[PDB]
Amino acid sequence: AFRYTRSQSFDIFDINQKCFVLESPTQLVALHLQSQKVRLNIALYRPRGTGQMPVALGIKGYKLYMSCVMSGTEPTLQLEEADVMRDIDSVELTRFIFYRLDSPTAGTTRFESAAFPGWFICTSLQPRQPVGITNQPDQVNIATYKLSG
Repeated sequence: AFRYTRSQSFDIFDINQKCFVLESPTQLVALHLQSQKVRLNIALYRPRGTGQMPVALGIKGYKLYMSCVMSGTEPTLQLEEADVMRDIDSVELTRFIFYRLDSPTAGTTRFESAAFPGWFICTSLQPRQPVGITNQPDQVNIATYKLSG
């Protein structure tokens, strides 16, 4: 279903200027720096014939990737010490795949889970909380980011 084409590093902030920081291998938080700002190593993929650009999201320098998985009976965002996958050819591996959705005019971006369509990478309105996923993006959370390579 997806083949690795390349990786590229990006700076990232959410729409309220919170950036990501890695507090442990299991906790990524969004806060105002004003400590270690995280860059994403975004692996981009090509499909073949819910979004426009399939990517994996690496926490640069830490060899960790974002994945969406069921935990209990609820979708959950998590970080996995997972290898760079050349071929995403199983439902299982699609957990790592997000659609990067860019707004042409505004240059903002959202990330929708491929494994959990309708689910979006989000931050709390409050700082110092973990990043998460939601099926109500930008509704009492922020699911909107600004990226720069």
